[PDB]
Amino acid sequence: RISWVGEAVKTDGKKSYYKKVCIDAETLEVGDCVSVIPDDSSKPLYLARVTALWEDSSNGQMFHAHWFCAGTDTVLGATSDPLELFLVDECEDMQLSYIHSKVKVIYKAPSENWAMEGGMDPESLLEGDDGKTYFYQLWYDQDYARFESPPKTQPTEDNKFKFCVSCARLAEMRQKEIPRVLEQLEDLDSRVLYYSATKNGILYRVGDGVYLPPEAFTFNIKLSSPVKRPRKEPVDEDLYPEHYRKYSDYIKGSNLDAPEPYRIGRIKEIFCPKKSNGRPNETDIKIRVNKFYRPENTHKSTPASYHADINLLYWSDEEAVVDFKAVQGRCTVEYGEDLPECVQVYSMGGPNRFYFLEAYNAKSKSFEDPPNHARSKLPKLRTLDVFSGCGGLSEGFHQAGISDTLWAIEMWDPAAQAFRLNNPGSTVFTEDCNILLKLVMAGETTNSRGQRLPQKGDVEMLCGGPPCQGFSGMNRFNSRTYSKFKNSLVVSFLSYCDYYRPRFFLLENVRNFVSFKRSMVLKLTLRCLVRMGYQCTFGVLQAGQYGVAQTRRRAIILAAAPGEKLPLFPEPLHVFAPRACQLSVVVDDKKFVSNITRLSSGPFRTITVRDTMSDLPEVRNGASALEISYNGEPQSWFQRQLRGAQYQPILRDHICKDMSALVAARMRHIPLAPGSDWRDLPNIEVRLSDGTMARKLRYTHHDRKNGRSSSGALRGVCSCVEAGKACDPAARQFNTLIPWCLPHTGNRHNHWAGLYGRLEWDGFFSTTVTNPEPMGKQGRVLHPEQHRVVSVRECARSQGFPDTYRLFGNILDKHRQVGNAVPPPLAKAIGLEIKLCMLAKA
DNA sequence: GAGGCCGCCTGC
DNA sequence: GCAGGTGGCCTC
Ligand SMILES: CCc1c(C#N)c(S[C@@H](C(N)=O)c2ccccc2)nc(N2CCC(N)CC2)c1C#N
Ligand SMILES: [Zn+2]
Ligand SMILES: [Zn+2]
Repeated sequence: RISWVGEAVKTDGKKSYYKKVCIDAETLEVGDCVSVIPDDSSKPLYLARVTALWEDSSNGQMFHAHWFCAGTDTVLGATSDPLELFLVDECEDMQLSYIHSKVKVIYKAPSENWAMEGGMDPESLLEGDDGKTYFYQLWYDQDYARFESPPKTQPTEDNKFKFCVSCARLAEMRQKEIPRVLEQLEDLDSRVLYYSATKNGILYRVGDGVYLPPEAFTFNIKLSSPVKRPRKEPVDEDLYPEHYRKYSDYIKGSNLDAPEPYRIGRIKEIFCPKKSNGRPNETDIKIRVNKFYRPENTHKSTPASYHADINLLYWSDEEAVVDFKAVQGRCTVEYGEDLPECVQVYSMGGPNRFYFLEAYNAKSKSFEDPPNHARSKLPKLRTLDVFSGCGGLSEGFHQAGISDTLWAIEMWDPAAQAFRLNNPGSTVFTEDCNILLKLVMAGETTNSRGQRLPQKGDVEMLCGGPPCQGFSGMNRFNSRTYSKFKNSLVVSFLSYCDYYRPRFFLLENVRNFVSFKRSMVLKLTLRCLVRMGYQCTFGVLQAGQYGVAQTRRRAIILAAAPGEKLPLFPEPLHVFAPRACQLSVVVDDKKFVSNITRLSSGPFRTITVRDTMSDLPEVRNGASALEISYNGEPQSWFQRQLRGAQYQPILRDHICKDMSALVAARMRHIPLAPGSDWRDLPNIEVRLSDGTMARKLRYTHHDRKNGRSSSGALRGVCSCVEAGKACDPAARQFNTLIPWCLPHTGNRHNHWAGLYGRLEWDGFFSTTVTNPEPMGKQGRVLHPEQHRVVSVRECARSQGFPDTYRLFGNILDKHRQVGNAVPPPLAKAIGLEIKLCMLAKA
């Protein structure tokens, strides 16, 4: 019933291989695809390509199965084409008895004309199926949710009869995962030194720079012990009655829990211990490095980093021995005086670049010169930016050097004007993108303004952030919400992608884009891209990890045309508060992460509010002067970068809103200490600038949950503080310095922590929003010391805008332009990944 | 036009 | 229970 076809081609040990076999009516050669029934008959069939056939002398006839992955098993889930399979690196040997049948599985290769085949309607993108036999077009990575073009690994001349792409690639992966040694330098008594070694695909030579975790070594400088603030001192509970609502010690925006950045070492010796016979123990690779001092690591503590470049190091003669496995990555560390180009052109010329000028001696606590033994393009993509705003994303991409935004669609006119101001020679459309795409599809050349419409082939990269009004909830889709989504700007954007078929595609959105409607918006977006034939993936980035003093998690969908390389997500550059760095995403109770490997540390120190705005001159509440004096040079590396090279005699848009007299009193009665907000307000009468009065907040009801003051006073300001009693309108009080509504509903809003909250110089911004309001959602918008709301220029700094980036409109328009924008440092990191792909194209 | 006011859901 | 994430709507 099961019989071989011929004699054996190769017999090794207990196995004997054959090329063709016969099962009960059928003949199978290596290369055919088959089906296998799981032990659970309710689960669907498994499908695999046979890669080898043989017989084991103690178990019987065997074959090697390289499994396919059903589309429902990918992140696409139920939205997958019911007949679409995906190549995966999964395989196993299995008895031929498990084979159920032979199935036809076709490879649907994109045509040479793929770029012109777009134009299918949203319904055909969302729900259209292929309508043929089993087919695959893409390889799938399950831990990163990456759909990519199938690998082109070639078969051996000695291992062709039994070759398996999956086995070959898994062996490649393991062999690059294990660290090895290379050209052997010199034999010593106790160890043997090498000139080079390799780890995770990176080549480390003697003299290269290594990233190490902060635990890898310590410095000879005594890390002088700071003092955590003693227990919260008791305050006058009748003067600051709401202070009791600060029983949590957690400070929003604080960097007290932010990790330390990497240690930087220079490889002095790569070496292995010798076995007693003299041969090296090459499974135990050690390295000897010279400790580099960051400025903040010298006897001058943290303040030494306020002015220094973020990549400035101090050479030292201290040394350390660590395990090679501890190396977190390679980096360049150059002596500045020997550098061919200037220090700025160097630092801006590539990743992981550090330089040193002086040398640090901890024993002497002095800076001297380092010993002598310490010495030794391509065309931009034409880009269409949909829902551009003032152009933060386009600016970041331009800074990466990959894009010229030739076309932008922005319906809000002041943001369109700002994008024009910053991007002359780009065509900015203010029409509905649906109207534009329909005009293009109808054969139109120009819009009603005379502007030339982008045609197929003009658009080489497509990026944008589409709003998600109507379906931004978590509840499941119904008919109404699904219709609103099918007629949505997200789907319109995908239609743009399908029509123009650019080389690269980026959808940016709020973090929760990945969870909307039980992750259905995400799943349908990926489904559309796959239906177009794109390679694609998704992930969540934290903008603060790329060089801004702000927590801003954004969702990122990346797509790359067939023939391209699918970009990686950018590795974090700066350490950041870990609680602001939850980037994982759960889809159908499966956890996906990105390719990011820097989880606990990083190469650059975190950017603080001090780095962001310590150089801006003091202004009053309601500052309106559009052009003022900086009153001095930039102070931090970040300020030098954003102010730029050419000297700027004018500081622009350092204006603030003119909050009312009551709000101004409140603000100037918020303490300057970190973590201060409305709960530290005093309960006093105060006369306002308009001569009116602000009265005490009187406590009129017993909150049995929160109790009473140390003086015995009540803590409720309304009858609703009782069990089921409703709001007595007479209990509402007006023109109180302590706003009445915050104690009124604070028990169910985490005591409205952060409202009327000050920023911290050592800390970061909460998410920069379109209109900073101290009693709104994100109400931590007060200046660290000045009695005002954060300014437009300060918000721009928190978003990482260059100071020369022109805005447009009134102050609320400009706040909104800044708030809506993608932080250019984040956009630039993504763009550099895209550039990697552009450079590494076959 | 600007300020007071403040639900519902999720991950832990 | 705590922290985070989403602005909009009466009202004068
Ligand atoms: C934290 C303060 C707050 C916010 C905020 N940020 C909202 S955003 C909500 C809406 N406003 O529609 C919305 C939902 C979906 C999309 C866009 C906006 N909503 C709040 N609620 C007050 C009573 C209102 N009827 C609605 C619920 C509160 C509070 N407190
Ligand atoms: Zn295999
Ligand atoms: Zn009430």
